[PDB]
Amino acid sequence: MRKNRAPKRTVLPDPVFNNTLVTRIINVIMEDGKKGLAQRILYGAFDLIEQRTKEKPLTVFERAVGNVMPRLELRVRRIAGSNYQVPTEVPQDRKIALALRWIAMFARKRHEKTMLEKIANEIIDASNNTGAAIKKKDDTHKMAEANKAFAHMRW
Amino acid sequence: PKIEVKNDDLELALKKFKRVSLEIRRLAQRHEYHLRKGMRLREKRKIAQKKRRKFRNMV
Amino acid sequence: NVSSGIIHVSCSPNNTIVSASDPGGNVLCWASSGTMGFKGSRKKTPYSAGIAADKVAKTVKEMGMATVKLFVKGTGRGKDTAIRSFANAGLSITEINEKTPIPHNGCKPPKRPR
RNA sequence: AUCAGGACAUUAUCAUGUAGAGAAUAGGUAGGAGCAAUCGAUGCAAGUUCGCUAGGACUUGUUGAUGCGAAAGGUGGAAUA
RNA sequence: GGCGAAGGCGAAAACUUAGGCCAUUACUGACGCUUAGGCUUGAAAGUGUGGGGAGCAAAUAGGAUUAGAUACCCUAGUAGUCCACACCGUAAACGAUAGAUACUAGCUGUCGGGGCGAUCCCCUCGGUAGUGAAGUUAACACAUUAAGUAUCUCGCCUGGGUAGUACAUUCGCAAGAAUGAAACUCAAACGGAAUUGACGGGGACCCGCACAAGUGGUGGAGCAUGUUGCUUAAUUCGAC
RNA sequence: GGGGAUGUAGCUCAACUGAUAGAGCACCUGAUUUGCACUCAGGAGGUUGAGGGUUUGAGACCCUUCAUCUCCACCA
RNA sequence: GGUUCCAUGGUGUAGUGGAUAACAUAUCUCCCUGUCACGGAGGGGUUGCGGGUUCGAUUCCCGUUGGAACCGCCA
Ligand SMILES: [Mg+2]
Ligand SMILES: [Mg+2]
Ligand SMILES: [Mg+2]
Ligand SMILES: [Mg+2]
Ligand SMILES: [Mg+2]
Ligand SMILES: [Mg+2]
Ligand SMILES: [Mg+2]
Ligand SMILES: [Mg+2]
Ligand SMILES: [Mg+2]
Ligand SMILES: [Mg+2]
Ligand SMILES: [Mg+2]
Ligand SMILES: [Mg+2]
Ligand SMILES: [Mg+2]
Ligand SMILES: [Mg+2]
Ligand SMILES: [Mg+2]
Ligand SMILES: [Mg+2]
Ligand SMILES: [Mg+2]
Ligand SMILES: [Mg+2]
Repeated sequence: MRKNRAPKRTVLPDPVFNNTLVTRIINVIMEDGKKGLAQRILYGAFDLIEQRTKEKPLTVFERAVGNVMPRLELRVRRIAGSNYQVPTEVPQDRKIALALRWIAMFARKRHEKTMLEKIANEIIDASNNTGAAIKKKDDTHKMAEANKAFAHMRW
Repeated sequence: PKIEVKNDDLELALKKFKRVSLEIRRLAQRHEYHLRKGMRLREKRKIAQKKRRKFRNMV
Repeated sequence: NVSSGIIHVSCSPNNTIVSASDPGGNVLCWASSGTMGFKGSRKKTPYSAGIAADKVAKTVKEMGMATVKLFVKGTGRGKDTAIRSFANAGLSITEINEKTPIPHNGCKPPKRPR
């Protein structure tokens, strides 16, 4: 009903590790329109990652985020009662987006201390396939596997 | 309604089997519902008219 | 223990049935959407018919037959998914004969729900 | 009177068989501490035993002159001719 | 597409039997059309007696849905649907167009008989359809199978509701059928056709932070402000 | 009185003749509704009645008690 | 006249073997809709009277009201 495809703004290559993805997650943890604050928090977590995992921070971050990243997406389609779901293959741009959105949401709910250490633990906790983001990805995947039958009819 | 596979390929069998089943399904579904005799003649007459008019323009 | 045989595949609009049988009578194994674990409305979806065919195909292939006459039946919706399921299993489909009961104007069918 | 069937008793049939640990299927006791050799080594092939799908013992085929660390060595509740 | 006056008639065969089309150098010589009364037939449902009953399903029972469901859905389920003999005689029994006769452009199909002789196609005589001018109609439309130009005969109509009701009569075992008003009431009628809009849990197409994808909020707490209600001497009036 | 049973989670019942403490429904959160439910994911809930012994070990095997369930005989 | 039963929220009914009172409808507030019904969330409201026993009575006991159900015969 629109017939027009929206444009896309540049993602920008990261300014430190030269890994674009850092800028996206920075904007995701953004609150109150604070570019500065968000950068400080996030970059500080890498210093803790060095101090803790004794490995390169960019490598740990890619291994956590790429692993949390899902494959199937279940789109709600109601006809008469409740909704029968439809599993569809997500594009690559949106693929990365759900992982970053999910990483931040479970980071701001942990029982830990300052979100600096909170988000640091979440990223290190997702590199070993044992965390909160994993369970979410597992749950949506299992629903899709359960709902493999209705995949042929989409709309 | 036997159709031999010929054992040369499989698809060809289903390309003929699709047609055979569709004409088979028409009568199979027809002798599923009871219409009065007047209504039964109406659907028979209805299908013939559709097929006729459609056949006129491809010939 | 038999090389050739018959597999009746009935596809009701509400459910499906796949019966593997000897060239004459005496079915050797059977499977259905209900026995797979699907319940209620999902039993009438072509995907379930393909799933039922895969298990029965696996069971009977370990028993060891090559040539299969496929007696397709019913007027459901997943009438071709089970056929294709056997083909990817690799059994030799020899005939695609159809034996859905057709009447010659015998017995009055039930009333139409409206 | 006869036939067929399974009930439950058997005459008579001996592998079975699965804590960890132990190299091990450990069914319980081999009395014990080396013993078997046409009272026939050893070898690998086929079937079967049952399964704790790893392994088990047994039969058949090769079949011939040293095997048996299941005697002595091993750990274990249970043990090595 | 065919047949029959209509209802209706579709596996195969036998027997009995009805009507129709074409050509007639044959025959009778107006013996023809219509039809009040009368007679015959007349879908399905229903009735009476005796058989039959696989499937289906009024009535009925249960499970659902629902605010309620004596309904739509599902599972059961009797009468009935079937046959023979007796009734009932009503249907949107419709081509919503009584029968008969003569005339009035044309084109495209299709069926049967006859003429020619491969069909196919051409012509003649009829049945059944579509398109179409004069003509008719309020319009839609009919248009050689008329709702056109005319004749014969029969049946029927005279505003709507009361009302196809009531009484009387005839038929019927029964339900009922035929016939059929009035008192009272209204200015019109669930009148006909067509036009412009609106609407549709009717289609087709196209738009907007509409949905979808996100972000931050509101509805929960405290406070500021406005409104409703209540009160008061007044809580000025308006905006809903 | 005699025989046979049982006691395992909040509610019922499996176990397994000795080596797992389980299944289902109730309760709770998540996905999901117009709701009500159905469905789907996760989670807890136990001296395995008590007492004694077996076995290297037990809830189980045995012995004895407590409680309920069954039965199955009855001339004071 | 005699005997048995009952009295619980606004209306229809459960429980309590003394220590405790719920269900539905109805009612109220808020979503819901142009509005209303229906729907959703949340909120609320209870032992006929008397008199004894008990530390404590809706419950246990005896009386007093109201409403029912049974009987009231032989001559
Ligand atoms: Mg039906
Ligand atoms: Mg009839
Ligand atoms: Mg009922
Ligand atoms: Mg039925
Ligand atoms: Mg009847
Ligand atoms: Mg009439
Ligand atoms: Mg016309
Ligand atoms: Mg009048
Ligand atoms: Mg009349
Ligand atoms: Mg009227
Ligand atoms: Mg109009
Ligand atoms: Mg949205
Ligand atoms: Mg507020
Ligand atoms: Mg508030
Ligand atoms: Mg004011
Ligand atoms: Mg005003
Ligand atoms: Mg509101
Ligand atoms: Mg007396």
